[PDB]
Amino acid sequence: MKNDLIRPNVLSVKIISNVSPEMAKKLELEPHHKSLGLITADCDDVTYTALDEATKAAEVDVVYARSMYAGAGNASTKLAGEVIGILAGPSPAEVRSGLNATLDFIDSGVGFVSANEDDSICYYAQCVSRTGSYLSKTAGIREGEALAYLVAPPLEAMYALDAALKAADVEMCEFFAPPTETNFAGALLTGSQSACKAACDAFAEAVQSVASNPLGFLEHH
Amino acid sequence: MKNDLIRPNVLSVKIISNVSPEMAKKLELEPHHKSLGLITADCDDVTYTALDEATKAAEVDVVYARSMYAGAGNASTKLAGEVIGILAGPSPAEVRSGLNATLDFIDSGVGFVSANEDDSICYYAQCVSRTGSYLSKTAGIREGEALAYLVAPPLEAMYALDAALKAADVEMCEFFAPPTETNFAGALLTGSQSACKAACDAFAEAVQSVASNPLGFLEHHHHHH
Amino acid sequence: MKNDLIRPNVLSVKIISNVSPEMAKKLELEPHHKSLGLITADCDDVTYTALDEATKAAEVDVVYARSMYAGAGNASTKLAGEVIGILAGPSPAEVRSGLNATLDFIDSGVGFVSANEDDSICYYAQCVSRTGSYLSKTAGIREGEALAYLVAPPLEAMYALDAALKAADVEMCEFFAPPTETNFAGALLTGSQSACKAACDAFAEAVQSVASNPLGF
Ligand code: NA
Ligand code: NA
Ligand code: NA
Repeated sequence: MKNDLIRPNVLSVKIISNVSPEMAKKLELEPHHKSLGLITADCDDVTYTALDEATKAAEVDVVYARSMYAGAGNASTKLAGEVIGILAGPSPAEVRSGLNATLDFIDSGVGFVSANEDDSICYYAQCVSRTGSYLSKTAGIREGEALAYLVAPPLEAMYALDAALKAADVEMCEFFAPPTETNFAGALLTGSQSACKAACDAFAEAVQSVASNPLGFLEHH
Repeated sequence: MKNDLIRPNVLSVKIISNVSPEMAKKLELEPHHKSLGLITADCDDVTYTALDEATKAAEVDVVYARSMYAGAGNASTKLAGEVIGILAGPSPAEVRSGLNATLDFIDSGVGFVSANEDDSICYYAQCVSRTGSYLSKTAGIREGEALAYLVAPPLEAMYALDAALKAADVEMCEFFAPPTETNFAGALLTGSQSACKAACDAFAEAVQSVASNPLGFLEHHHHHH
Repeated sequence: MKNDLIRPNVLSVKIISNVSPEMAKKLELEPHHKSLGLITADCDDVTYTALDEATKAAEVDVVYARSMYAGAGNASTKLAGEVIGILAGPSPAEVRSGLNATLDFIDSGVGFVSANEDDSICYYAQCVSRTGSYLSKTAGIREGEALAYLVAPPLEAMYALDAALKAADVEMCEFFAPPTETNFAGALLTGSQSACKAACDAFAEAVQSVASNPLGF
């Protein structure tokens, strides 16, 4: 029902202890990337946020992070989910530490939230108070600056992004043009922690507004 | 069943007044674009045709038009359908007028056509007798010129496109290489109205022919294997 | 169940004779490509292997070969499957020969193998002893060289490629970065036929290992 958290789930986790040079080449790794941590889950944006959190907790870089076509509900195999993430670090111990931080964050209460009675519309509106080394780079901001991480289905996202931008003192960083692989859309916006939180609140409100009135457009503008 | 029209459905429609400069930039809008009309539906090519109609009815441009991966039957949320379209105009009034024209066209009786008993194969063979700004620009022809808008699943489409091109005095404008996001394929062909209709007729016939006998090759040529 | 072969199925086959100039141009055909053989199936990598085999069996080139988004189980129509392949040649006779060879190979016993009780995890580990003109190009290697053709779901594939590369003297020529259109991953590896076989065996074992213990790290 509306405002319920949709629980994200990790499906598989593995460590490669001493990456082969052939694999290092195709993943475009640097020489100090000796060990890899592999993870899949059924929620991509939560996992991306968690991978970024891991870079704050351990000496790991996010070296690979991609979503699956048509989302976790359409996975054809058990462990594909809708995301694969790869952390790289100097040793198995450090990669293990990073993976543990990733897992803890995924299970921490973050997640997409339902906008209606049967949870057929959902969105993500997460305030990242202090970015790690992954989301800061992707957003084009200094490490440690804040983001509003906003995701919703295509129309809801475009409508709600506009609402968030008008409501909150933030700047556009990365635009997720619809469709992403999972057929969602959204953006990373930056500003003060306060402004990012305001953007999240306005985004959530606007997505809920569309869910409650999906075809309505005739009112005075 | 075969030859049934598959009804297309609009899922969501909204307007953005005074688009933010941040969004205007990411959508690569013209400076005079001040308002946006957003629409989603469960059938992409009908919606694209409808958005083209909108550009004839009101002062709007189609500035965004994308299909969803694996089509409407695989949507994971209620309003995603398989298409998002965005109209841009100088005012909410114009965008409103454009959206109303889009909606009316989608519910005008157009749609994909079934090629078999359980509607598990379908195709689109629409003669656009008078293109608006959107499809004419997409096809590289003059506004008002005609198109054959031909869509089918990958193999049917390749087979039927060849049939359509042979049957009619038309020219290739845009090729939809398989897969599009929805795992279909096809093309926009241009020519006289009668030529575009002949291309549509031939395309439809060829798609139905494949649906009726997709593996006739096996008996005719793969015997004794 | 585990180690079961997942049968690959062909869904449609058609020929085009005297391809129209307009289609020839959009498909980037060569002047001698007058005829096309079209095929769809519910298993892309088996089909790609079969199309390559066809180039050794007939005077045909693989001119088009693409997978469908989200795989055959998510097809919205009956004949889309998860792959379309197009062979081109000088005559209907040659493209029919090429299609016949493609069909024979698809039915030869090759295919994805299940790694668990409900076949919810599967993989492809096929040694191609002698490449034809299609997989040699995609791999960026010399025609006639051997390949290991390795495919699995994303994490399993990354884990098992590591195991494969360590198991024998092979190079990774083409990386199928996750996701492919079907949400799988893997690679073409090359080396001696014996090394490629060793890589296939190591890949298969590693995928099975992950399936038996998905969360153990
Ligand atoms: Na603002
Ligand atoms: Na002609
Ligand atoms: Na599905």
